Amino acid sequence: MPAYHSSLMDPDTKLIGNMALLPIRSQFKGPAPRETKDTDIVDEAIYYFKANVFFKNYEIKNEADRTLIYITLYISECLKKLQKCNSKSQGEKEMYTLGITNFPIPGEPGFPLNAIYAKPANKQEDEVMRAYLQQLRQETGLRLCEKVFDPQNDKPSKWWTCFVKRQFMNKSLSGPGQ
Amino acid sequence: TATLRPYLSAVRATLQAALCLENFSSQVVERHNKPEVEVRSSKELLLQPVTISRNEKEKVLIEGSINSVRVSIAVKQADEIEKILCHKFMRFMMMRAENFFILRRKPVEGYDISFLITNFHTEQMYKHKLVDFVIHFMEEIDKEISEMKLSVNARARIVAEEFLKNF
Amino acid sequence: DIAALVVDNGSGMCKAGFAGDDAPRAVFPSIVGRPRHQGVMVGMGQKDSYVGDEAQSKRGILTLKYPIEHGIVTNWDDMEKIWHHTFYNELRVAPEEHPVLLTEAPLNPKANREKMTQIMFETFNTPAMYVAIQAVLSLYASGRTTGIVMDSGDGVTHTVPIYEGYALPHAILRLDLAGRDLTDY
Amino acid sequence: MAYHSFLVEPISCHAWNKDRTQIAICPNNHEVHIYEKSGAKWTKVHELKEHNGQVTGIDWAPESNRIVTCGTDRNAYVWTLKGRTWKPTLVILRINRAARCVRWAPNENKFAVGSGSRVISICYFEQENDWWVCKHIKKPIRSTVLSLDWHPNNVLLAAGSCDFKCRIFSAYIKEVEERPAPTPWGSKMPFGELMFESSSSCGWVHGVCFSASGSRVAWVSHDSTVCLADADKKMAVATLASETLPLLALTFITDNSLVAAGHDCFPVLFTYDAAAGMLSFGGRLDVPKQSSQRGLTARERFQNLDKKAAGLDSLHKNSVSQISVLSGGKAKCSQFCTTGMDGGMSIWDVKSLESALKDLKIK
Amino acid sequence: ARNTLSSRFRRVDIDEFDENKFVDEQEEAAAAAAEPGPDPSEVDGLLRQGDMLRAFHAALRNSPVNTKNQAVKERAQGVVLKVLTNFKSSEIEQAVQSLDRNGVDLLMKYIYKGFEKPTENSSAVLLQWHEKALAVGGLGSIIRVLTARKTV
Amino acid sequence: WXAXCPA
Amino acid sequence: WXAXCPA
Amino acid sequence: MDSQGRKVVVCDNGTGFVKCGYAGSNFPEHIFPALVGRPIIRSTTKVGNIEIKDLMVGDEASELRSMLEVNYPMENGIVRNWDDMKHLWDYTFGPEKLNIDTRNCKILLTEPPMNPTKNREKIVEVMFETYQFSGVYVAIQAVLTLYAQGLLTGVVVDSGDGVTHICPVYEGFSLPHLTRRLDIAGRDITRYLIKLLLLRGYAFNHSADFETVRMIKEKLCYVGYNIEQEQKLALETTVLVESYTLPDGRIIKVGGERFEAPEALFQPHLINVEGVGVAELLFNTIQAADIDTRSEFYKHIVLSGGSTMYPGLPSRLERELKQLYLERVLKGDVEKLSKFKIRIEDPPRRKHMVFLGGAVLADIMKDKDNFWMTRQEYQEKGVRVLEKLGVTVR
Amino acid sequence: GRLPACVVDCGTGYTKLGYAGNTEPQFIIPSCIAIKESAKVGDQAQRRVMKGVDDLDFFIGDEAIEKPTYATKWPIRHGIVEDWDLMERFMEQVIFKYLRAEPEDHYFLLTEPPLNTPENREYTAEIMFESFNVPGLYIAVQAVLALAASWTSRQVGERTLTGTVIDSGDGVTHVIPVAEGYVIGSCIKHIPIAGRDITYFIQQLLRDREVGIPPEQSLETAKAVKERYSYVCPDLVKEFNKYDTDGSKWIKQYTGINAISKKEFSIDVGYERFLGPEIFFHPEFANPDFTQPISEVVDEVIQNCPIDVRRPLYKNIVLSGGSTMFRDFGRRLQRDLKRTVDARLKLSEELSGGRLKPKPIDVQVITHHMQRYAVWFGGSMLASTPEFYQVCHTKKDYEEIGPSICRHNPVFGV
Ligand SMILES: Nc1ncnc2c1ncn2[C@@H]1O[C@H](COP(=O)(O)OP(=O)(O)O)[C@@H](O)[C@H]1O
Ligand SMILES: Nc1ncnc2c1ncn2[C@@H]1O[C@H](COP(=O)(O)OP(=O)(O)O)[C@@H](O)[C@H]1O
Ligand SMILES: Nc1ncnc2c1ncn2[C@@H]1O[C@H](COP(=O)(O)OP(=O)(O)O)[C@@H](O)[C@H]1O
Ligand SMILES: [Mg+2]
Ligand SMILES: [Mg+2]
Ligand SMILES: [Mg+2]
Repeated sequence: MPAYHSSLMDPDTKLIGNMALLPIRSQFKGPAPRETKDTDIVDEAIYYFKANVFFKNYEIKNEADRTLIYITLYISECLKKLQKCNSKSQGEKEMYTLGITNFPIPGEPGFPLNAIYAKPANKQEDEVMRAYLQQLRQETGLRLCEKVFDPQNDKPSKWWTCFVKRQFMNKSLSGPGQ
Repeated sequence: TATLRPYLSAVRATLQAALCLENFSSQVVERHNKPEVEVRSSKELLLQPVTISRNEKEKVLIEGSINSVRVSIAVKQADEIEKILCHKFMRFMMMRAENFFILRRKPVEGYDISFLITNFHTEQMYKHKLVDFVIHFMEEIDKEISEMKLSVNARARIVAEEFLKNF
Repeated sequence: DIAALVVDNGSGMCKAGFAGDDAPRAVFPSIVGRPRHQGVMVGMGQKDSYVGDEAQSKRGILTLKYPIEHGIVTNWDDMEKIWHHTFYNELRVAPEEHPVLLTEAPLNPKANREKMTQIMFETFNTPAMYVAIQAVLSLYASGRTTGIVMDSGDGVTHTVPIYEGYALPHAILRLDLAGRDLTDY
Repeated sequence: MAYHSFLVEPISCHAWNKDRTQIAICPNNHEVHIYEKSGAKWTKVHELKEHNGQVTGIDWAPESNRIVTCGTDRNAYVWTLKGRTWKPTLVILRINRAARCVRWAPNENKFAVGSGSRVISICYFEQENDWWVCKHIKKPIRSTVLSLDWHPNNVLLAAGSCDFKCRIFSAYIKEVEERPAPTPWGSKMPFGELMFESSSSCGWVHGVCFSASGSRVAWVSHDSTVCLADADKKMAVATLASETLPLLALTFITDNSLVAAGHDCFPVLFTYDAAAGMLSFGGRLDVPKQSSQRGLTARERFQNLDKKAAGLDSLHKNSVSQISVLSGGKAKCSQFCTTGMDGGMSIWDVKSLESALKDLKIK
Repeated sequence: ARNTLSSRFRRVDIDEFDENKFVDEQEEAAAAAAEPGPDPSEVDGLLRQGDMLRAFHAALRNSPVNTKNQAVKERAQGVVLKVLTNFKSSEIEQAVQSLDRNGVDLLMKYIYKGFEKPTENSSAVLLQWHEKALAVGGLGSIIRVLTARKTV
Repeated sequence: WXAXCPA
Repeated sequence: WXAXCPA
Repeated sequence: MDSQGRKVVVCDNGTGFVKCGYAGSNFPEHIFPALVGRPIIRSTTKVGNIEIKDLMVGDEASELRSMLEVNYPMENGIVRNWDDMKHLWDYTFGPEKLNIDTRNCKILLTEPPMNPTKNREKIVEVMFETYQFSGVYVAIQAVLTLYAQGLLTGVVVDSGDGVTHICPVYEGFSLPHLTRRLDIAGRDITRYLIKLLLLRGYAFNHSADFETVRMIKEKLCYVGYNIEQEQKLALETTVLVESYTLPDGRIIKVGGERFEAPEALFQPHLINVEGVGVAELLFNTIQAADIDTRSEFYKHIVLSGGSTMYPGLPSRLERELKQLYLERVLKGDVEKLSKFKIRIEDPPRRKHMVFLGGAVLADIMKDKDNFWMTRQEYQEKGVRVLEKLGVTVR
Repeated sequence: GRLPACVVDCGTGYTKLGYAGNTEPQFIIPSCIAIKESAKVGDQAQRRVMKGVDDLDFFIGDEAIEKPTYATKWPIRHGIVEDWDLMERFMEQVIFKYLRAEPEDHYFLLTEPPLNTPENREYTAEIMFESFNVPGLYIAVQAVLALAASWTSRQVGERTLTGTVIDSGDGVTHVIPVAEGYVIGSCIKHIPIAGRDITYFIQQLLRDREVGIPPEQSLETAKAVKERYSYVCPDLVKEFNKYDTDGSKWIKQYTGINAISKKEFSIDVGYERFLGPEIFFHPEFANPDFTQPISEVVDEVIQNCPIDVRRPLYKNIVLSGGSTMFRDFGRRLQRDLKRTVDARLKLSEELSGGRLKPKPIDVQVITHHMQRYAVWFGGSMLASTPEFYQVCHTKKDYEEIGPSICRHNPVFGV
């Protein structure tokens, strides 16, 4: 049975490269519009993450699927750093300084999915994609730092740090297993 | 051994008079390339089947062809225990007939074992080493079967001692 | 045939490679570095544990710790770090697809090889492994099946006599005296 | 003089061009590999891939530079060199079994393909339609046609078969050449005629060859016998029964001496005495070479102590399957090339071979 | 599944009724005038007298290497085997070295035809005969034995 | 080690 | 197909 | 090209392979598998350097199948997926293929016999409304095969990837009551080979692994000749084991399977098809014809289609037909069998006979105006223009 | 007189021994063998040669798991015997110690999965006919006997001979459609994903999260967690959310005993309650080669059978084997099958033009009183009839033809 794809693609959704520039409900700066409905792509990705890591086949159907794939790949990086922390007030700083850290984008060495991701066509699109991915990273880390840390002992719950070894289709934004 | 020396010399000299194999595509079917001694489709590509025997009941039948040789061996079997052991041993040899590339999963009727050396086995593997393997089998099979017989005797003695010890 | 990683990983220096070559692909000192001063220059990227040659080059500001002492693993976290650096950085190969032939000195505590197997199966998920005695491999390398191997590594020395392949396990002499003791002296 | 191993798998057949600077071989698969002599080493320059089964006959026309290849897919191709690539033209053989051998005619106007369909296919060109057509010689043949060699007068054709017989057919095509001149084989030469048919009834015929002057036809049998039929002596047969393994190829280095090879892996030389009508074993051409031994390393000692608990004193380590004449023609040869089932290609020399052995006299 | 239609038309082997199959020719003079081979009475006379070499040569004087009759072939084979398996083990080399190349190429056929129906000690002497005949004639003799089309 | 020597 | 077999 | 500069294209549109070119040509200009793929991610494959578009079609969609989920738009000659077929046709007439302006070209299409009429109607509708071709004709496949061979009589046994059909034709007059259609072909043989290989421990369960098994069946498999002798070879000897290297690197071994997968054409009951093999079906088709045409039908058995390229299929077919004739016509008289004259015409380029026949027919009828279905006739009548061909639809 | 035939159903995770004619297997032991194994060098065929009588120093069944100084080997993997030495020793103690049968007076009825290679049957025939000398053997497919085990729990007058049997054991899950008593073999499906894959998945889940589980029991725990707290979920992501937001109710505790110091360890059973069985409806969780749910495989099985026997096959889907004893397994299976069938029927009606509304296909999944040993009882029926002694391979047949007498089974033609 197929994995969990995103259902946010709209015919009037704009594209960056070949990824749906989906609106996001956040406070950080970025080129994505602001969301009024109660669910953006990041909430959907955090909702589908725990199930999408067990599947081993993921058919890219539209561009919103590519955005959700990126966010699912980045939650696995957030978890690796949140596993080490021991206080939500430190998890937030770690997530901020990780979102700031520039990760490879489509069309550069180190990005795991150059084959199925259209690189930018010029410099302006490159800059817009960089800013968009940075905003996505920042808001995903911000939202996830409130899920990983449970208020009973204020340290990463073992129900979220057990997915550190689980890689989404064995791909990752970091090095090959490092 | 030294009682099989002329018999094995004759068998070896007849083996490298055959085993002069060549590539050949079939005549009775469009594009198949099959060993001509197994299908027996054309009677012009079949050499005379030569038998080399040491006595009445130990022999080698060699059937040559243009792209295949079938060597059937009828081994010495003195009594019933040696017959049972030879049957089981040849059967355990057939079981792995893809590790032995020149072996045959079923012996020719009347013979104990059978090798089928096509031309690919003489193009991709050493020919003299195949001859040496056949002759070494013929040298050592009797010795190995006798050691099996001695093992059966030892097992019988150990079982008897394990029973009569409890009384 | 299958390609099987051979990771000596004796004390002193880890030497890992592929089975079938004539020299280890990657040889680096088995040390783990830890910064012992404050970081003041933010934005340059920092790490909290340097491993191998990187820890050697930056030794001026690190506390080098050997995870193995006298042939025994004494700190398993740093040992896992060493193995991770060997697999994913030096050989750059996925460890969950190749067998692993590790080595251990004779007369070591059984808990050592037990935890070694547990780490290699539950952390890296290697499909198969094997823990061989160092001197036996040393005799393999010499191309003979009889002789007494006298292996003097960096943390342990030991002799193993073998005759026609039948190693005598009652005359294996071990001696905790090797390169590190000489360095301290 | 040298030995070069192109691959470890057998070589089905090979062919050289006019200036003996390029060779076309079969790597024991569908492809044809054309290597070129570059100094002292060989470098593959062309790959010809059109066949469905492995090629069994290649022949290179010197003057026109056209290759002909016949394989076990019942097809034949004529490759011409367009600019930098070889383009194939398909020939319709109309056979229903695998082809076995191909030979250009001396004048490069037609070529003969012997197949396992018990026929010979004489293929020629139709420039009225650009159509490679073929006629069939199929009367006295009862098995595969193994080897072919053309008479120097572009008409007669020697063919060995698996029916134990060597024959001399007449491949006269009355639409590409004129009526031929009378030869000591016969004056009546219509297409498909039978000029000569050996009396042997034992052993297949692996190789036939006409003399340099077209007055003698020699052949080798699986019966270990080498025979020569002379036409100036009422077609008299002189046979020699060898005591070694059979032969597979032969050639005429002079009008009196033959160079054969076979399942022995070394070339032997025979001679013909016309004043008596009998063959003589001239002797082995190759000098038995002493193959140097190598000390074993520890990795290889244990590798062959665990796994398995040169014997031959010639250049080739498997039977020799094809002998061609490199330079000098068949009237006075100086170099002959041998290819066998070990992927090797031995360029021999007649002068050096005659020098190394002083007990060796070439009639 | 299984087939519930008649598949008996696959058992008929039409290839044995083919018209383009290989048939082994034989000469018209060799088919009309059959050669009776050796004279057995002469052989028993030369054996009773006690001359082994001359009886050996009289066994190989003429052979049914041209006929197609099974009785004459079997009788000649029997006589030549009676001569071969009765030599002393010492005089075999001398008898072998007194034969031309065709003599050896025929002796090897008479040897390889004596293995197929052996007796208490026939093969133990035919093996020595084969040893000497191979020392003289080489593998070419065994190949001329294999690639023969009429057996003796 | 645990007893005798450090390791 | 539409009825019988797929196509 | 005709006297109006309008290119006359010929397109075969097979279930397993598209063969397209121009009229009068001697060889198909482009032969590529007819499958449409979409990019997917897999946990066992890793590629990050070859640009993979959101929709790969045809040749590139087969060579790059390791990173795609592929599906055929056709099946059994019946178009199951119309959007994928429209993508395949866009690619066929696109720049990286036959490069034509479909507004000013004629096309020659084909179709198997005994096929639902809505299929042909929708194909013509698509060709006239989407690509807006200036002329379309839909010829019969056996007629094209007999055009390519150069005959007027014969029983075409056309066995493609998707479907096998036996169509006899006599002196140019089509007998449509003898057209038989058996639904076993390359694809069912491939599925049976997948089953047999699964019996050995290899699992080919993905969409891409089907092409791997297809390329295995094409290299190794062959049709037996004397199936008892082939079974004796497979059970007694070991000369039928052959190794094949999958694209990933694994080495599989194929043995008796080599002659068991393609045997499902002569013994359909192996794959749960209740009927007769291609040989028995051919014999029944012939023996259903009038007495005066059987003797000529036996002499012009024309093979066609890729699935008849198995090593030794003509000889096995001939042997089967001779055995059937001996048992069921001569009633067991072996003497008369030598008088029975079959001739199974298997040309060397029998894998593209339909395209060559289409090329010949188009080269003949390019310059006529009563042969092609013109776009104006479509705009005036609709799907009734097909009545020009002889197929009456309202 | 005659003695009852011996029935030996040898499965990957458990073997059922009995004498035909009874109602339940006399023994249900684990399919394991404890032999003495030490550190040796060399091949496996060479270090197995035991001197003297030391090859009889082994145990099987329950007595082989208790032995802490022996090495426990499992000869059967995925239903296919990968080791024949251990299998022969296992069979000889099954015959001479547990059954106490003299193997020359009893016909034997062994079992097999659908895709057992013919060489395995030939080796089994060689073992039973030449080593044990049985007068007759019969190697029946495993799931086809499981159909005749649902008749003891269903009302009179509705015990049908037609149904789709789903046998999910320790090593293999196969689907066999039986119609009117005739095994439709060319439609059988066979997937090597079964109970033991669930146990490996569950232990890998527990080992990535929990702490305190002794290594030497990390498998024995993942069985007690799988066969106790495991159920089936109607939706996966919704269940993950239900566990995340209200963990205090859905997360259970498992308390086991470390059988070296007899202390007690406690672990938390969380997601592996529903992720275990989910590899049935998502086989990619355990083996990335297969990607097809079990409902779709059953639908393909039934849609490949003849047309007029498709509607009864949907009505009597009989579960069997241990791995189908998961709460609400049949319910989710029937729900998915009903979805598929109703969608297909509505599509056919729409394509027809909208004039007829056909009978909705009744889909039923039958759980019965005998599932854990449903195969064996089936055998105990077949091996208790007279006609049984007419379908066995007599000793004469083997002595005449050889082991190739046992080479055919109803999965392949000719
Ligand atoms: N060529 C050399 N000459 C002198 N001393 C050496 C040489 N090579 C290594 N050593 C010393 O021997 C010590 C231990 O040897 P080493 O090979 O590191 O042990 P191991 O094999 O266990 O790593 C090292 O600390 C090193 O300083
Ligand atoms: N040489 C071959 N041997 C056996 N099967 C083949 C061979 N070539 C192709 N096939 C099978 O037949 C199909 C190709 O036949 P083709 O006539 O092109 O089909 P289509 O009906 O699509 O035109 C392939 O899908 C393949 O499965
Ligand atoms: N009640 C249960 N719930 C879930 N799984 C079970 C249950 N009972 C047994 N199993 C699993 O099924 C397997 C044993 O069932 P069984 O039908 O005996 O298989 P086999 O016959 O192949 O050994 C074991 O892997 C076990 O974990
Ligand atoms: Mg050391
Ligand atoms: Mg077609
Ligand atoms: Mg079971």
